[PDB]
Amino acid sequence: EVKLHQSGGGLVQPGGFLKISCVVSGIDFSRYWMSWVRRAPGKGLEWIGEITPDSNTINYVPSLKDNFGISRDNAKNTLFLQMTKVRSEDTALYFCASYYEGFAYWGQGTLVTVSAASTKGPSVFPLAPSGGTAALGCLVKDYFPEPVTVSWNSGALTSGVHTFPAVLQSSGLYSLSSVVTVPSSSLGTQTYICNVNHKPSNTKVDKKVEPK
Amino acid sequence: STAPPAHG
Amino acid sequence: QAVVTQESALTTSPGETVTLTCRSSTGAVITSNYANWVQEKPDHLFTGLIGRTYNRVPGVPARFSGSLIGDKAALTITGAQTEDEAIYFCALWYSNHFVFGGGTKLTVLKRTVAAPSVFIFPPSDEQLKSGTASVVCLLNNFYPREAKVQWKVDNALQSGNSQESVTEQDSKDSTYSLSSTLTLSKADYEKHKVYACEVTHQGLSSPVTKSFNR
Repeated sequence: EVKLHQSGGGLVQPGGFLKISCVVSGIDFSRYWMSWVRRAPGKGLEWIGEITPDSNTINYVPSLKDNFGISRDNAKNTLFLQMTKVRSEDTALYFCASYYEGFAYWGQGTLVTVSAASTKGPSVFPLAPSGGTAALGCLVKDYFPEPVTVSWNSGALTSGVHTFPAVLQSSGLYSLSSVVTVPSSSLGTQTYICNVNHKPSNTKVDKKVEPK
Repeated sequence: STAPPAHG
Repeated sequence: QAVVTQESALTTSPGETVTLTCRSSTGAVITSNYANWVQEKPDHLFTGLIGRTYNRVPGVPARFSGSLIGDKAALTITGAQTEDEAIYFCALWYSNHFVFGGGTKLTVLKRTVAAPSVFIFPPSDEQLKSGTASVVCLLNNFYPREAKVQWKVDNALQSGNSQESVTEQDSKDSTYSLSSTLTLSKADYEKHKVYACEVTHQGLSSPVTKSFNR
């Protein structure tokens, strides 16, 4: 049983700093090269750097060497990643890995969100329906932080509902859509309401979504 | 003895 | 500053052979690029498969193998399994750092191909009152995951003003849904007349366009 246990991360303001840790059990940590990578939507996997058992080789991709720093404490079986002067584009899931022929063991990941946003409730806008299947939904726009919950008709409508993962916008705020498909012959006769909750702002909204 | 790295 | 290039997506069927390739912008891939392959399954489950071009990570099944093919590195999967449907990243070594390619979405057909149903939503009057305009394109219930969504405004190709979001693969029918949202200021939205999303997918003979006139 090999465990790479990550901790740290969370929300950081642009220009701020954060240190992430990765504690290794089940292998002899002092035998292993260690690496940091990050995963972000639309940005694939990016290799940040690596460090030898004795710390005397620390390699970085050149574009990240200025504001990322990798270190380790073999006595405490711990790998660290320091980031300074962070920017919104550094928002990502950060992963520690250990080498054995390839990238053999992986941590569970640490989310780092870089945003200057204040806590803010969403605006809820209808995506109005306009064949035999009609799509409708609501756009849950410009809220912070995560999460929001969305239901349809107070939970009585679940078939065909798709609530998408939120996207972090360049503003530092999140936006999300929830959609449902219904019979086109049912528009008008049946009422469709999306129920949106954002607890950090004490926002609860019910939005009726009308055909036109 | 060390674990083999992902590159030479 | 080197760029590592992979196929965007490949489709195979259970039991077949598929080869994924990895190209370097610097020239031919050579053994001193120590090609690595990493698999990403859902829930960000990463598995190292190959290091140093040829070497399996301990415990990796024999059906995964590494090679060089022409000027590229390659990962071959023999006897492909539906569990092998995943994203595959290659990484090349450039003296003192790795660079990952963009990843290949591998489909191992679990079912017949399903083209998306496409719907477009103009901005609501309520959103316009707030000074912004979002146009939402919905692709519903499609498989494979690979799909291209392009925005055209008055027949002008859009760049940099849209974001995409995708559901997890449906556990019962293997399909995905996707939203593509074009976000403009109200002022910019009113500069234009026709809004269209164009959708390409292997289940569609020709691209599908949904549009409206402001």
